[PDB]
Amino acid sequence: QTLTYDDIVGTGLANKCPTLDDTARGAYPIDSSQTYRIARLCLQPTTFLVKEEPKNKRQEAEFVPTKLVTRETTSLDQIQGELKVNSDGSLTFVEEDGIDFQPVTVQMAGGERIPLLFTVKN
Amino acid sequence: GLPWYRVHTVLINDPGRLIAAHLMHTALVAGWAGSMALYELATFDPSDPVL
Ligand code: CLA
Ligand code: CLA
Ligand code: CLA
Ligand code: CLA
Ligand code: CLA
Ligand SMILES: CCCCCCCCCCCCCCCC(=O)OC[C@H](COP(=O)(O)OC[C@@H](O)CO)OC(=O)CCCCCCCCCCCCCCC
Ligand SMILES: CC1=C(/C=C/C(C)=C/C=C/C(C)=C/C=C/C=C(C)/C=C/C=C(C)/C=C/C2=C(C)CCCC2(C)C)C(C)(C)CCC1
Ligand SMILES: CCCCCCCS[C@@H]1O[C@H](CO)[C@@H](O)[C@H](O)[C@H]1O
Repeated sequence: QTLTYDDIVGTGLANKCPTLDDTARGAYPIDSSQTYRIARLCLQPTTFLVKEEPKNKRQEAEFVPTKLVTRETTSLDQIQGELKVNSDGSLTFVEEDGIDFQPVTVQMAGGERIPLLFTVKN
Repeated sequence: GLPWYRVHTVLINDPGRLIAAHLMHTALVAGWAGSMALYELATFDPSDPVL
């Protein structure tokens, strides 16, 4: 029942991050003496907003919608890194490697194209 | 012969060609409206309806 490449190729699922059941409302214990890592971090963008640039700097600018024109090529995935337990009990993720960038072009109303390097590098 | 300012009077007793002339005029006016709108769209800046 596990899906293979040929089940997935061309469907768009390859650009989608995994989801968890609605039953996944638990808790993962952290032992401050154990070391941890994130074996896989996946980020799937669903919305790109671009801040408009107004002529009068008194007017507050807003984020407007855009149309993605570079197809299902946007997600960051296979990202891994150390997950530190800090002395105050907080956790710090330190990204080390992975597919941690995607060039993306979105288009504003009126046709202006906005390329960006969607990323979480370092 | 007809002087230059009377050439179109040949339509007076020709209903079919009068319709043809009226059709042609209608085509030119509708074509102007389309051309005019396209030219405006090529020049219109939509980014500031305030100023
Ligand atoms: C609505 C427009 C229109 C229509 C439906 C008619 C219809 C008619 N004309 Mg008339 N005519 C018109 C406008 C029109 N004319 C204009 C503007 C002029 C001055 C040039 C004339 C001068 C004229 C003469 C001398 C004669 C007719 C005649 C006739 C009849 C036969 C067709 C013909 O020979 O045309 C003639 C051909 C034209 C008028 C072509 C006009 C070209 C225009 C001015 C330029 C268009 C070029 C291009 C598309 C745009 C340039 C843009 C620029 C930025 C480069 C027919 C009833 C004939 C007739 O039956 O007489 C008894 C005839 O001898 N017309
Ligand atoms: C619906 C409006 C309309 C219609 C269907 C007509 C139709 C006619 N007119 Mg009349 N006329 C009109 C309005 C109209 N006119 C208006 C508003 C005026 C005052 C300007 C006149 C003054 C007038 C005179 C003094 C005469 C006519 C004559 C005629 C007859 C022959 C025209 C001809 O062959 O010209 C051919 C025209 C050309 C070959 C070139 C004309 C070029 C003009 C001057 C400049 C360019 C015009 C431009 C291309 C068009 C855009 C127009 C738009 C902005 C309105 C024909 C029945 C004649 C007649 O009675 O014959 C027996 C005649 O002597 N008309
Ligand atoms: C009862 C049916 C009927 C209908 C529906 C019309 C309608 C029209 N006639 Mg009139 N007419 C009629 C009876 C009718 N007439 C009779 C019995 C006579 C005596 C023979 C006339 C003599 C007459 C003359 C001399 C002229 C008209 C013109 C016009 C048109 C002016 C508006 C225009 O061009 O808009 C712009 C056009 C549109 C928005 C397109 C509309 C969709 C079209 C009508 C589809 C055409 C398909 C159809 C199968 C073709 C035949 C149409 C015909 C039955 C009217 C309009 C379509 C004028 C004209 O044709 O100018 C260009 C014109 O000069 N009529
Ligand atoms: C209600 C609206 C309306 C009316 C009543 C008319 C009426 C007329 N148009 Mg049409 N036209 C219209 C809207 C209208 N137009 C629109 C919105 C467009 C798109 C821009 C046109 C584009 C158009 C074209 C291309 C032509 C007409 C022509 C005509 C004339 C055909 C009958 C004729 O033989 O006159 C005889 C001519 C006259 C009576 C002369 C009228 C003079 C007008 C009123 C002022 C022009 C003065 C001055 C010389 C203009 C210089 C322009 C120059 C610098 C380029 C008639 C006067 C045709 C024409 O004039 O054929 C000769 C013609 O070729 N019209
Ligand atoms: C299905 C047909 C259709 C439709 C839905 C449209 C729709 C449109 N037109 Mg186009 N057009 C058409 C056919 C059509 N057009 C045809 C056949 C021509 C060539 C004649 C044009 C030439 C044209 C031009 C030149 C322009 C448009 C424009 C427009 C836009 C503004 C309309 C407007 O302000 O009208 C206003 C309409 C009136 C004020 C109607 C006046 C009616 C008079 C008063 C009637 C008087 C006689 C009547 C018999 C009296 C008795 C009435 C009785 C009830 C008592 C709108 C998108 C405008 C635009 O934005 O272009 C991009 C524009 O400039 N159209
Ligand atoms: C065909 C209709 C054209 C009329 C256009 C009139 C526009 C002026 C406004 C009305 C003034 C009224 C005076 C009427 C006086 C009057 O009643 O005349 C009436 C006359 C017809 O009268 P008749 O049938 O009795 O003819 C008398 C002839 O035998 C002459 O002797 O009409 C004309 O002459 C039409 C030509 C005028 C043309 C004027 C010059 C137009 C040139 C335009 C230049 C365009 C350049 C374009 C660049 C791209
Ligand atoms: C065929 C066909 C087709 C096509 C069509 C087309 C493409 C059309 C176009 C059309 C057009 C594109 C048109 C245009 C027109 C224009 C006009 C008509 C103009 C006129 C002008 C005038 C008249 C002016 C005058 C003046 C001057 C010049 C100066 C100032 C003053 C005054 C204003 C007086 C199709 C595909 C649909 C299909 C079916 C068949
Ligand atoms: C009916 C033929 C239409 C041909 C042109 C249709 C494109 S639509 C065109 O697109 C541009 C870029 O997005 C805009 O800047 C402009 O406002 C708009 O009119």
